[PDB]
Amino acid sequence: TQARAADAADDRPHRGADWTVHHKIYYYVMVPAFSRGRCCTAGVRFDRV
Amino acid sequence: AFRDARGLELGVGRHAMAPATIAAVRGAFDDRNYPAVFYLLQAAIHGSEHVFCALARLVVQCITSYWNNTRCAAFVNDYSLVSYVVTYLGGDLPEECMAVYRDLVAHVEALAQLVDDFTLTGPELGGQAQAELNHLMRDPALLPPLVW
Amino acid sequence: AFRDARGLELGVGRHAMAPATIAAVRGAFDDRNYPAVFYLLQAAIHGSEHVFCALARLVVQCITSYWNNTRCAAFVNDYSLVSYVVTYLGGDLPEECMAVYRDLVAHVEALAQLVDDFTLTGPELGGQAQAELNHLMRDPALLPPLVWDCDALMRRAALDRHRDCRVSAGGHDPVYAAACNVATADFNRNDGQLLHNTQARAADAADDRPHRGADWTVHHKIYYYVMVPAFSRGRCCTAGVRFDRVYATLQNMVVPEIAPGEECPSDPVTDPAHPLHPANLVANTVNAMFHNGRVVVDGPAMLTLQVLAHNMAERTTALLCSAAPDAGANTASTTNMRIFDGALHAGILLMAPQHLDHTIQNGDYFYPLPVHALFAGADHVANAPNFPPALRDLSRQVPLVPPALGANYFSSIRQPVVQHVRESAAGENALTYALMAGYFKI
Amino acid sequence: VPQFHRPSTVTTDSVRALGMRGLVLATNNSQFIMDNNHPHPQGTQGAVREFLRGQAAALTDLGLAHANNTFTPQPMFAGDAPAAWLRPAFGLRRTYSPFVV
Amino acid sequence: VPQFHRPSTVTTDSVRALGMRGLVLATNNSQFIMDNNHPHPQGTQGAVREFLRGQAAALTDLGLAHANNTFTPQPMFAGDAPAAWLRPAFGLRRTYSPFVV
Amino acid sequence: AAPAGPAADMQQLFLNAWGQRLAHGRVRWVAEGQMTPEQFMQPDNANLA
Repeated sequence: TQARAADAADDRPHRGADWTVHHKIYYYVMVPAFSRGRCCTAGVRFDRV
Repeated sequence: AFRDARGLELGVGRHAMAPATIAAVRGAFDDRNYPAVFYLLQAAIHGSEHVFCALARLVVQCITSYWNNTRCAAFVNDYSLVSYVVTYLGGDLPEECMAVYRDLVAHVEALAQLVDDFTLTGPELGGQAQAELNHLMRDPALLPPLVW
Repeated sequence: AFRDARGLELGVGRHAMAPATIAAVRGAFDDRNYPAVFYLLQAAIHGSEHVFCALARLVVQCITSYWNNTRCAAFVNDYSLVSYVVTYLGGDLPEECMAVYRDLVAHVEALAQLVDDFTLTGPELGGQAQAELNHLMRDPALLPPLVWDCDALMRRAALDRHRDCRVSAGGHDPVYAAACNVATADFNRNDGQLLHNTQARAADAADDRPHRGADWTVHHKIYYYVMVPAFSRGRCCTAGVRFDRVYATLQNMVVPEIAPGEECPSDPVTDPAHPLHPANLVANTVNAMFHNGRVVVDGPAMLTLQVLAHNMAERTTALLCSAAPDAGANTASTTNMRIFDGALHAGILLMAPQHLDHTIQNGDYFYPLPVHALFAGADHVANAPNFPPALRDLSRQVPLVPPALGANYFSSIRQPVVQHVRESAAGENALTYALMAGYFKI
Repeated sequence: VPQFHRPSTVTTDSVRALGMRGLVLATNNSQFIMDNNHPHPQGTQGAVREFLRGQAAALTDLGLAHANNTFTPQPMFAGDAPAAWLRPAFGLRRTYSPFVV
Repeated sequence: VPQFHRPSTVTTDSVRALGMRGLVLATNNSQFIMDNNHPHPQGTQGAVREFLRGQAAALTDLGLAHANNTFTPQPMFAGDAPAAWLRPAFGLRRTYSPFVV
Repeated sequence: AAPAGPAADMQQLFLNAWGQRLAHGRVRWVAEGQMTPEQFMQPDNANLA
C-alpha cells in the first residue's frame, strides 16, 4: 500500500501516525455498534480470488 | 443504562450522525443478498493506493448500481476503503450517496477529539506522551483487528 | 455556558441565518474533495474587479457544476469573492443558488449594526471615530488576516503619532507599487513592496489614496474573525501561496480548434471537441485540473484566462505591526507597551485538510502559516514537510503560531477565544452574535 | 495444448498461446476425473502458480487487442513527470470513459 | 528549439515559435535528468521568469487563431466611452457565449 | 520575533530552533482551558499570583 513505485521502502511506516488511530476507533467502536455483534473476521483464500 | 447515560454525556452536540445515514448502514449489515463481488474486490484492492486509483471507475459502478437496487451504502467493512472512496471519488456518485460516507469519516474524526478534550497537558513518561496513556485507542500496544 | 446566554441577547430578532443556508456552508468546510481548482482561482482572480468581470463565465459554470455534485457553497473563505458574486452574478446562478449567498452577506451587515446600537453619539477623541473606541472590529489598529490590497494599510498610517503605527513587512518598510506585469515579474524580490492591483479599471490607478470605501475593511474584519471561526470550529488556518506555479499550471492550456462549420461543444462525455474529453486530457495540464474536481467548463470560456497575463501578483509576505493602546486608555502607566497583530498580504485560508491526496505533493503550492491562534490547523501544520516527529502529540493540544506573526500575550485576541469556539453548542446562528459579544473593549 | 485433468501439462506457453476466449472454454470442457499417474514437478501448488502466470500474460495480450479502441493511459500520481523544475506534477484520477471511435 | 533539461536554453522566442499544442508535448517528452553544466545566466529563478513570458505570448497567438470565431470584446466598466457628454457609459458583464458560425 | 527572510522558510526556522524549548514544562495559558471554575479557585495551580 504505497503511493507510487518510486517511494518504495521498508525502513518506515508509509502513512501518517493518526491513520492507524482512526482504524482502531472504527473497528472497536463503530462496527460492533451497528452489527450488534453479528459479524466475524475471515481469512481469504487468495488462490481462488 | 448507566453506560448509556455516560454515553449521552458526550452527546452535547460534538457530532450527531444523520438518521438518513443510519438506515443506509443498518441495511448494509443486514443484507442477505449482499453480493460477494463487494467482497471479491476487497482482496483485490487490498488497501493499496495504486490499485484503487486504477480501479477508480469499477468502484463507482458497483456503488451506484447497489445504491440503485437496494439503497444501502457499500464497502463498509474496510475503513481503508471508506476513506478512499471519500477522499478520491467525489464527483462520480450522486450527491445523496456522498453524505453517507462523509458521515462515516467525519464521525470518526469527531470521535478522535474525544480523547484530546479530556487530557491534562504534560511531559512524556515512557517513550510515550501524556495523552497516549489515557485512552486505549492511542496506545500502539493494540492493533486494529484487520491490518493491510 | 455564560457567553452563549449573553449571545442570545443579540438574537432577539436582528437577523437569523436560515437552516437551509447553514448546511450549504458547513459542507464546504468538510469536503475532502473540495476541488483544488478553486484554490488556484483564489490565487488567480486574487481580489480584483477587472479579473472577476472577465472570468464570470468560468465562475458561474464552476459553481453550478459544484452545485450539482456536492450541494455546497463555493469560494467561501474570501469575503472579497463572496461580495463580488452578490453584486455581479445576479441572473445566471439559479434562484435557489442565490439564497445562500445573500445570507452570507446580509448577515454581515446585520453584524455591523451591532456596533451602531450600543455606541452613544460622541465626538472624536484622538482623531478617531467614536464607534471605533467601543468595539474592536471598527478599529484600524487591527488588520484583516488576508489583505489583497493596502486599503487597511492606507487608513492605519493616517492615525496620529501618539499611537505608533508602523508595519514591518519583512524587516522593510512597505513601499506601495502600482501594477504587476509580464516584464515586471521578479518572483523572489525582498523589498518591502506590496501590490495595489485590485482596481475598477486601468485608468483609475493611484497610490496616494486607497481604492475602496472605509467600511469595506470592517466588513472583512467581521467576516474573517467572526463568521469564519464560527463555522470551522478551529479546524482551519491560513497559508502562503507559491505564485510561481499557479500562473504556470493555469497557462498549460490545451484548447482544441473548432471547425468553421461545426458548433460549440457542451458535452464532457460524447464529443471529442470538448476540453474535458480524454483525447484532450494531457497530463499536468489545465484540462487535467478541471477533470480532477469534476468541474464542467464550456469550451471558449477557457480562452478567457488571458486576463492573468495582465494582472500578475508578486508573492505572500508576512505582516507584523506595532500599535499603542487606545486614545481613551493611554495612561502614562501604559505608554511602555504595544500590541502586535499578524496578517498576510496576498494569502489564502485553507478550509479542509487535503494531506491525504497523493495526486498533488505537499510542498507544491500552499505552505501553511498559522497567523493567529484561531487559525492553526491540527492536521494542517503537522503535515507540512520537514515536520519534526517529536511534536505530533504537542501539535494536537496547543496551536503552533510563531512569534514572527505575533504570539499570545502581545496580540489582540488571546488564547481563550479559540477554546470558546470548540466548547460551545449554541449553533451556527448564536455563535456569530456571541463572538461579537466578546469583541468589546475594556 | 494443455489437458486440465493432467497437472503436469499446464505451462505458461500452453495457456498464453490459447486465447482468452479459448482459455475459458477449455477449462469448462475438461474431464471430472483427475489423473494421478503424473503430478506436476513442483507439486499441485506449483501448478496453481504456473496457471496464474498464463492468465496475466493473456490479459496483456487481450489489452493489445483493444489498443485501437483505448487511449494512452496517463500517470495517476504526482512526482512522476519529466519537466518538474518549472511546472509540477498532477495525476488524472481515471474516472473518464476511454473509448475511441 | 529548446531542451527543457537545459536551463540556459529556454527563451521567449524559443517558446513562442513553438505552438501551444507543441509547447505542452515538448515538456511532457523531456528528460528526467537535469543538467548542471550550464545554468541560466539570470539563475534558475530567472529561467522561470523567462518561461512564463513565452506562454502569455502564445496565448495571444492562440486567441488570434480564434478571431474568426469570437466577437470584438466590449469594455466592462463605466468611464471608458468616447461620447460621454451626451450619453453615459455602460459595461457589458461578459456572461454571454461569444461564438460565430 | 522580527520577520526575516521570505515567509516560506519562516516556519522552518521556527521548528528547528524551538524544538527543544517546547517540551520543558507546562504552558500556562493552554492549561487554563481544562479548569473547573472551582479548581481555578483552589490552590492546586501555581498561576494564582
